[PDB]
Amino acid sequence: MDKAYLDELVELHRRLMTLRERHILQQIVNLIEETGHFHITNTTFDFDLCSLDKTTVRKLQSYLETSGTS
Amino acid sequence: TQGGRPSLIARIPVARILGDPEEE
Repeated sequence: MDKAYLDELVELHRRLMTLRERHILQQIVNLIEETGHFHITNTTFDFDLCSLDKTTVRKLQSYLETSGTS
Repeated sequence: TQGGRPSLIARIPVARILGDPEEE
């Protein structure tokens, strides 16, 4: 087994594809730029999910959970 | 023979995040 990783990535992005918060989206974009791993088009911006690093994926999970002080 | 290994990629037009495609 090993698809586990990819499984999460898919489930994560899937859940986000349902979100409606644009602000949170902006923050994520920065996360992708931080890992300096992505592909920006001269007329568009796209990035692979299976290309990001553990750090990014981790930050994304925390973003959705946004569970800080309670 | 007939496996599966699709690439999960997401496209987000900068015109959405940046909000500056070709002005007006």
